[PDB]
Amino acid sequence: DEDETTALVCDNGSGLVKAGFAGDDAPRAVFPSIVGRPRHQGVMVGMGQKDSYVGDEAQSKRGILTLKYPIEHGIITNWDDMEKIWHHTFYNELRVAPEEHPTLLTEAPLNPKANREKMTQIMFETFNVPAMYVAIQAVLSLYASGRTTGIVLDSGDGVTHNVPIYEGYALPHAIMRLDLAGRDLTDYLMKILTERGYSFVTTAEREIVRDIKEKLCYVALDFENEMATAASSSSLEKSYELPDGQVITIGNERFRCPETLFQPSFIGMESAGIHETTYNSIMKCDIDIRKDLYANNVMSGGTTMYPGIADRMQKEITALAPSTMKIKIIAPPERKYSVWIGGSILASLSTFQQMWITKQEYDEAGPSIVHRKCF
Amino acid sequence: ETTALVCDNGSGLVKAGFAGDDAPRAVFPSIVGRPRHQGVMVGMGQKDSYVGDEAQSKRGILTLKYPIEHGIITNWDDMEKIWHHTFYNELRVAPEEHPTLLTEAPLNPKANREKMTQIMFETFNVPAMYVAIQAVLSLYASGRTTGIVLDSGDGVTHNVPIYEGYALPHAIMRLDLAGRDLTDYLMKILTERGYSFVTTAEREIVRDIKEKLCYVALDFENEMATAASSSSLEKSYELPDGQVITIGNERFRCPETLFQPSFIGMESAGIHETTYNSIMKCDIDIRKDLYANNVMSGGTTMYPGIADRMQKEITALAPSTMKIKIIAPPERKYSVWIGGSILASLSTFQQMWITKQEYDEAGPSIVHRKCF
Amino acid sequence: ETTALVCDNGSGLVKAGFAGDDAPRAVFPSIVGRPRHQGVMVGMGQKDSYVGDEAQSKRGILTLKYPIEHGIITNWDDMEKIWHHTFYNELRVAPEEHPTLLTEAPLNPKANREKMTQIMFETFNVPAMYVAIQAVLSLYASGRTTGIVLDSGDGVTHNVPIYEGYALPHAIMRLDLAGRDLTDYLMKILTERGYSFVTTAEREIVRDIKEKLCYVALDFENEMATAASSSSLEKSYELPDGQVITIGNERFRCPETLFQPSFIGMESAGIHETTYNSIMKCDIDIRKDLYANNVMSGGTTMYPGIADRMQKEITALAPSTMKIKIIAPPERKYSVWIGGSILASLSTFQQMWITKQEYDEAGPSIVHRKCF
Amino acid sequence: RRVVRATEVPVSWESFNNGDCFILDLGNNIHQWCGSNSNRYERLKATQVSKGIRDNERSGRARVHVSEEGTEPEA
Ligand SMILES: Nc1ncnc2c1ncn2[C@@H]1O[C@H](COP(=O)(O)OP(=O)(O)OP(=O)(O)O)[C@@H](O)[C@H]1O
Ligand SMILES: Nc1ncnc2c1ncn2[C@@H]1O[C@H](COP(=O)(O)OP(=O)(O)OP(=O)(O)O)[C@@H](O)[C@H]1O
Ligand SMILES: Nc1ncnc2c1ncn2[C@@H]1O[C@H](COP(=O)(O)OP(=O)(O)O)[C@@H](O)[C@H]1O
Ligand SMILES: [Ca+2]
Ligand SMILES: [Ca+2]
Ligand SMILES: [Ca+2]
Ligand SMILES: [Ca+2]
Repeated sequence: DEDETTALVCDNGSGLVKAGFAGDDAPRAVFPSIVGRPRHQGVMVGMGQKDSYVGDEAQSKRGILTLKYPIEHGIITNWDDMEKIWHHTFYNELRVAPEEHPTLLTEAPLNPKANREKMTQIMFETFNVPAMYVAIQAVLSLYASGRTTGIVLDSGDGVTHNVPIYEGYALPHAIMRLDLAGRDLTDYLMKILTERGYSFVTTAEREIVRDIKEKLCYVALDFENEMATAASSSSLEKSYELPDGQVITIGNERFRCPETLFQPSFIGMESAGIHETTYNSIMKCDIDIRKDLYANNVMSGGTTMYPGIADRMQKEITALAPSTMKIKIIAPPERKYSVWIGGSILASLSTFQQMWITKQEYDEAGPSIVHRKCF
Repeated sequence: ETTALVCDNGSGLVKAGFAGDDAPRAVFPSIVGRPRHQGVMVGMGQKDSYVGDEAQSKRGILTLKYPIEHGIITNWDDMEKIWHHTFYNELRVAPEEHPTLLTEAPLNPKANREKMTQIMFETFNVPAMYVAIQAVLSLYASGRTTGIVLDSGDGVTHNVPIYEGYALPHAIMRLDLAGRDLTDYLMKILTERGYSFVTTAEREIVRDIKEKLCYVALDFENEMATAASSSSLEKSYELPDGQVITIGNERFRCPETLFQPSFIGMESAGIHETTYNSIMKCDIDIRKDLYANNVMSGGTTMYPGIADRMQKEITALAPSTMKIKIIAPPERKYSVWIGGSILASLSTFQQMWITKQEYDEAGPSIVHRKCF
Repeated sequence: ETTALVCDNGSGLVKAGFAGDDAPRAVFPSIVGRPRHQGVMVGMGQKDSYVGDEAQSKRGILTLKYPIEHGIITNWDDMEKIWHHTFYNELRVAPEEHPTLLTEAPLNPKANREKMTQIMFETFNVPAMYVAIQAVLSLYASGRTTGIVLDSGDGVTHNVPIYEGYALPHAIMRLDLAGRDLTDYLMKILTERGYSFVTTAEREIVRDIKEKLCYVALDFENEMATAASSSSLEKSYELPDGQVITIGNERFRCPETLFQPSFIGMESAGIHETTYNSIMKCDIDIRKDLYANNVMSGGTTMYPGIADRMQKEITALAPSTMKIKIIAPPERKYSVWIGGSILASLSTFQQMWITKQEYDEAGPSIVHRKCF
Repeated sequence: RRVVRATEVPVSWESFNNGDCFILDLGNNIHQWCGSNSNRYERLKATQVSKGIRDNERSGRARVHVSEEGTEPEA
């Protein structure tokens, strides 16, 4: 079997942070990665008025705060706020000292190098962990499914990337990355809600539009027939309740928002959809391995949690591929946390103990050890 | 009395002009642009298809498509748009008066030759036409009749041996990476410095960065060591949004994909040993001058230091009992056009034209018996 | 009590099994693969060297090297890997119990024989060993004691005259083209249809196209005429990506390189008249039987119509006062193994083994005096 | 759960349960059937046993198929 360990897995994704222990089946702390700062005059002295709020309490008091995401499309921008986020997830959520626990972290492919040196520098100098490893999210998602052969479409809040892996060997020349994910879908939904007269400008309103996107939007099987159905009748309209008591209704905007994933020309990008990105990701691989990669399409991330996206994906890949091929798409119900589940697997494997970047290796080699060890 | 035209249809850079000139009159990239947003300001010169350098000017509001890919014509209506834009807008001539010379890649399929014949005779109504090869005009521009030609343009790279002024079809080989794949690899290896380029509009900017700041390292590992240790080779570029990028060790790593295709995951051979693989396939008697005449042509031979690195790499794995020299003229990016302009302007070329009435009672099959 | 092993080490297809059997137990290609990308799925049984049909299965993500080239052992460590995969993985037996019979190419250098003896006796610790020749064992497979053998496998083509059950070393001749060069020729003549195969991974796909769809034309020029005029012989093939290619005149042009070597440029003779050249080098009085036993062997004799074309080409240029027949059994691609199985199972073969203790007080030199 | 093992079971639909994983061996075709309630470690063990029984017993002369509920092939 696999030996025990005291490692931590902390998926530091763009919208959410999922932190927990290696070997467990579910991450212990799931909370959105925001830092809130007050934009109003505090006239009541006392009662612990903090200068900054982090985590779920920043979601609780979001009306009187401006909220900032330090991660923007995978790249960490504000290191102080994201350092405050790791301090909150080490000390307040898990309630563990990082000095006697190795830490596994996640990162999208084709990020800049300086993210990896700065991540190494704040993990080794500030918290003083004894070990570190950083891994690709889609590799971890393919660890979650239990397969080895397949293409993983991992789509978080900032990054949507296609990674094909045949057997154990990834193909780095076929790695596709597109900056089209839940942030841009939320912003496009905020744009098209003005067609019914509902205005949303602030960051708490952006959180409310994120909630309505999670709760009502769905992927249509065919866009023009669904548009004709929505124009002809009124059965597709559904209602939603604001926290102040106002009630809104939405019709075609349920399915116009995720259609940006399949047609990015709505938000002005001439890059093609995720189905053609998957298709030419398969086509950039050499000729012998297309057969297995068609039948093992794996989706992961919260952005793949729309209903009906698998049928539209099956129809578009079945249209693009030749007709003799069988195309199978794997959409497990636990695909939101699959990056963390594969992280718990990879931290729990017995082979992995001779790939930890130790303290003395960092001390002898600088922050540049991580590019020679990880990936 | 009339003047012939030379039109070298490159895969990403088309050249055109009049015969008997020392330089091509128009050099412009072979693209077709189409608009991607709605034109709300009507009656102000909006077109449904921008073609040529005009599409390169307003490339931000367009999507670009290359009609020729990998040296082979694929989209034909866009190629008709390219020929119309050469004849009417660039050269500003009527096609009915002037004969036209065309160049094609080696090992061109016959159907493409017939289709170029059919649209050149029917649509534009030319009086004369002829089709030649890139590599033979490159060798004629060098003033030689026997030698190896490495034509590395934007789509494909070709190694063509030529003996007694004719190619050897058994030993011509096509290695399919060129400046498009170098541009895509530089697009890959600028992400780690935080600079993001994704769409086809900024691909031309990465091509300009590749043209202005690249060089072939004579030895790779000590160059990487000096790039890692010092900062004497790190240099800046000014993007047209005003932001200034800086590039260090990626200046020389991107030319090295020609010598190492495994950088882009291609399992095929590097550029130095495929010429060796071509030259063993030739006959044993004719190698002695064939090693001596190393003709380089194409725009991707314009890197500084590619000739000395090529000399080192051939001299390493060839036997040491013979002398290797490589020639590289400064005009080698236009040498196909120079060979065509010498060939069209001769006193023996008027009988080699394919006239209109010869096309009439033979159809598009007389090109199979006259351009050989 | 124990059973002997027969292991025919082909240049691109190695056969193995137990003595006394009517077919070899394992047929698999002699290919050693090495990975070309980095393994990010750690701990999941990733290997630094994939060998055999396992390398053929995951052939996209590997670079493939042949340890035997042209019937001669060159890379010895990979050849030991072929032996380790053959004994331990394929046959699933320990070499310490079973005697082993090997096959060698004709006119093998003696140092290769000594090293085959040394890695059989030291590394695997066999109790008995013997080496034998491909062509005479094919003649014993034909049930004859006198005849010519055209053994044309994947590396070379051998023409061996045998009289009174022994070869005649002045008259064995070698012609260096076989199905590997036919695969490279078919790789060349699919480029005109627009299909590109450039790396070693898809070379077996082209080999499968050659195996499934090829035939020998009895007459070539009329077959050109019917292929150019009609399209009755054009057939489709299904690539494992799902693209469907279509093959016309290239189905039968690929066998014709054997009869016309100038299709791929070397100046040597075709397969039909080199047998005439070999049989003129023999003595006169033997030739009355020596023409009559035309033993065909090797996997490149599997083409339909090779026997009728062989009969026609021999009957054209031999004198007309003598009858010619061509024999081709259906099991001639395995005939070397069938000969090894019958020779290893004899009642007189126990004294011809080279035992371990005979190797100990003689070293690696006793193989010359006993395998003779 | 931790010490995952394989056991030969007779070929019938009644032997199947949703909580474990199954490997159907039919010569040149090897089918991997995963339960809906099956966990991570026996899925990894099923994949490892599948690649082992392809590449060692059959030496790569097989094709490994992975399937779950509702996507059972015709074999
Ligand atoms: N100084 C330079 N350094 C590097 N690359 C250059 C330079 N000048 C031009 N190029 C590249 O050369 C290519 C075009 O050269 P050229 O005009 O010889 O090709 P072409 O005729 O279009 O191609 P092909 O022969 O494949 O049809 C482009 O990729 C361009 O970026
Ligand atoms: N049906 C077929 N049609 C065409 N070619 C075939 C066919 N079957 C096998 N071959 C070819 O025959 C060759 C293998 O034959 P064989 O096993 O006799 O060779 P070998 O023993 O490896 O070679 P060598 O005698 O040079 O050592 C390969 O080139 C293979 O492509
Ligand atoms: N049920 C749902 N329907 C649609 N979108 C969802 C759903 N659940 C989560 N999402 C989207 O997934 C994004 C975050 O997904 P996840 O990958 O789990 O976090 P991260 O992107 O931080 O790694 C959010 O932006 C949210 O919009
Ligand atoms: Ca994520
Ligand atoms: Ca050119
Ligand atoms: Ca053989
Ligand atoms: Ca169970």
